[PDB]
Amino acid sequence: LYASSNPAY
Amino acid sequence: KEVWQVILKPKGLGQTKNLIGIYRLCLTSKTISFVKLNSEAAAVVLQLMNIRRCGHSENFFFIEVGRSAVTGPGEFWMQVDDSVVAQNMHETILEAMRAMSDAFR
Repeated sequence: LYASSNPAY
Repeated sequence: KEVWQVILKPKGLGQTKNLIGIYRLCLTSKTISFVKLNSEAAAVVLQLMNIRRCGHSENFFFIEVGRSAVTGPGEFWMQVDDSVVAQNMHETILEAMRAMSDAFR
């Protein structure tokens, strides 16, 4: 799995 | 404005909200809309700001959504044709999220 956190959350 | 055709899986909010099958996922600079094929109404319109995480694994793309989303918290899993399409979705949506946070500065 490749996951990114949302900087605009 | 990107549009992808995806299969929404039972996994997560798909089963819970009966959002399963072929959808078009439409991206603006602020929202993602899920429209069932042949429907004239968006089943759900998500704000990018209420998405916690996104990512992919081979030909699967996921969105995890937070507590203020229109759906409430949970995950969407969608199958596409291959990992080239899934990576594209990841990179494009990530790009829009970064554009959103940088627009403030």
